[PDB]
Amino acid sequence: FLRGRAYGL
Amino acid sequence: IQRTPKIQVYSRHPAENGKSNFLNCYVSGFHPSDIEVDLLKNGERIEKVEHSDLSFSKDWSFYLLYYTEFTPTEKDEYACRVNHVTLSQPKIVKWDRDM
Amino acid sequence: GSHSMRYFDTAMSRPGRGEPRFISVGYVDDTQFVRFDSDAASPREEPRAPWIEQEGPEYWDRNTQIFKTNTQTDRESLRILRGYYNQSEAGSHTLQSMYGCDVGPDGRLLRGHNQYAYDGKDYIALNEDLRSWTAADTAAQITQRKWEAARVAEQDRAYLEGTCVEWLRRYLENGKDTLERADPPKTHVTHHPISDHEATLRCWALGFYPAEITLTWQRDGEDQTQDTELVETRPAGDRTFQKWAAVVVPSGEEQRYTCHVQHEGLPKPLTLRWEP
Repeated sequence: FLRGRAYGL
Repeated sequence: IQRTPKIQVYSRHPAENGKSNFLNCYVSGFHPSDIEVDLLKNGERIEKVEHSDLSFSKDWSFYLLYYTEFTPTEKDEYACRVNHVTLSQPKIVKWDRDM
Repeated sequence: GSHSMRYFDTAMSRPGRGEPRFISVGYVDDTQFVRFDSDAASPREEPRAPWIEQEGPEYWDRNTQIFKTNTQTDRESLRILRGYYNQSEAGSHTLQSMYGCDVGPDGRLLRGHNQYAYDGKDYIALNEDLRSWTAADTAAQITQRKWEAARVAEQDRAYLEGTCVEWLRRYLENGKDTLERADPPKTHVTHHPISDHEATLRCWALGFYPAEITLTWQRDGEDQTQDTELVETRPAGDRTFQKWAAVVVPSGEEQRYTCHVQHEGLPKPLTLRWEP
């Protein structure tokens, strides 16, 4: 199940 | 900055003349991801060849498996031809039954 | 035994050729089960993982939505990275990430992972503690500062200890007849002369799963690490893997060499010799 990447680099 | 591909050419099952099999060209350890891979029968490019979905190892280098269904014979010579940014000319690796 | 779930994400810019291509491939152990690709409207289930077919539209709608969000975040991260490294808009760059969890036979978290790379080099990684980051350079220290300010490690930890472990337990139960099955290697030793006084002994391991294996040559019970040529483990294309280890030996000494094979699919290690 995918993880949501809320913050970018 | 760049990593050259390692290349292995081999069959899915031990080769038997007249018996259907899969010819594989595994390319790995390369960076960046763009790569050109051809499977060759008697020096000629095999038109329809399938490939795995782009993935990578723990060290971030990419790998792909290119394959095609085939039937080995005594006279037929198989090979894999690979080109990547790290290579000045395409690299050809021949299929050797015992490799 | 122990199991893992991993996603391998790649975002590659291609100036003049549209928006950066983004791919996310999911694995349970050495079995790929799903692929998301920005070049495709729908995810692709792997035929060798029919257990994922069990998931309903709620699962797919939510995963597709997450992937679209991640596509947006990673495209924005590539733009920001060009700036962090003073790079021009002309070149192609790659952002990779890998994340997931390892569980023991009881299904409990053994460890979590969340690492990133830029142009094939380590950029930032979540440490084993799931609280602190390892920043590879000054650019990644900028990201580390933004992530500590936004408490990102708490959010990633929540996924790794929660969602990751729970979903891995579910995939393992649904695909138990295959994911919990180790296939032992089929082994044999070949012999080819090199010269009138030396010969190569090659120890083969075929048809095994998972990919983890150890092939070693011993001479008189001593590991021949430095003199053994070990190929990289390779996929056969049907779920299984293959590997070989070769050693060049003095002609007439072949019986002093033994190939030792260790694999999950084997109750005890195999010891093989050349059989003329």
